Amino acid sequence: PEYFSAADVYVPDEWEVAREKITMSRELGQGSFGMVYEGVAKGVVKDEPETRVAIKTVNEAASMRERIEFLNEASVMKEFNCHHVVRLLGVVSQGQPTLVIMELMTRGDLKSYLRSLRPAMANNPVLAPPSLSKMIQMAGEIADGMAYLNANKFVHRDLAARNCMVAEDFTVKIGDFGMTRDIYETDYYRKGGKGLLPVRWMSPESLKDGVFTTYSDVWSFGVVLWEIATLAEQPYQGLSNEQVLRFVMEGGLLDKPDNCPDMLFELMRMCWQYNPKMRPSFLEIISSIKEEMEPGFREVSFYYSEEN
Repeated sequence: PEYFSAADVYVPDEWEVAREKITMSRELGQGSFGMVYEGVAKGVVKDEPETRVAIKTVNEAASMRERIEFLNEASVMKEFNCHHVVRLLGVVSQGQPTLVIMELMTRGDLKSYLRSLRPAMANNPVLAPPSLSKMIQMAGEIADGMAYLNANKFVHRDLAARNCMVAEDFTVKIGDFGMTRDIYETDYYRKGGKGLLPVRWMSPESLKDGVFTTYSDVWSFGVVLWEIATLAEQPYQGLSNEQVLRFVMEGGLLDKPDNCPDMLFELMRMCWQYNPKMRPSFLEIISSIKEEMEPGFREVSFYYSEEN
């Protein structure tokens, strides 16, 4: 809705947390709306006196409209309950700065995580790249979070490794808004001279017609798999953003990464079917690899839940 829309207001509800129950520990990095911190919050998790959390803030210099948009975005997550999607824990809409309390993902974003693995292997011959089993586990976790979102009628539009997060126990989850690292702004292009678009992750139809659907999210998922298999190299390395636009719309595809397991590349190719409807749904993707997932997946996934 644009012509007739919701008002720019935020009504405090059960998600409101008293600032007295929060403490700031240290800075994590600049987010889209403002500095993000790591901290502690009391009474946000059942049977847990205190919880380590991520705290997103809104720059004190932002307009009231921007503070409202911030809260608006957080509110969308109030209805989410998926192990593979970073969880909203609370909101502080009174006083300054405005804050959103989120589940802490101690290992950061997946792109940064993947890139940090290369130098470690280069320094110790004992280490080897992530096994097929580990890559499949990540694939299923990401696919599960996306299947959950799609089931609730939501599309991502910017699915990429930089927007997936890694937990303390290495579980990968779909990240929350305004967390993309500043250094990855280079992953976006002013297509046609308009807004910033993640062209190297976009489907042919998104590039050509400007439409995004669950089908296009699946296309991006394919690119995320490619990122996992390449330890986050830049897709279409030898092409400028403009060249990528043409290459992909004309049916071009990313090359199979070196040493990439056959089954992983085959999944990529299915995610990159030119015709959107020919791509598998996230549920179909999971069904094709569920036998290779960790036993614990059956217990925490949306896939095996009663909601599916």
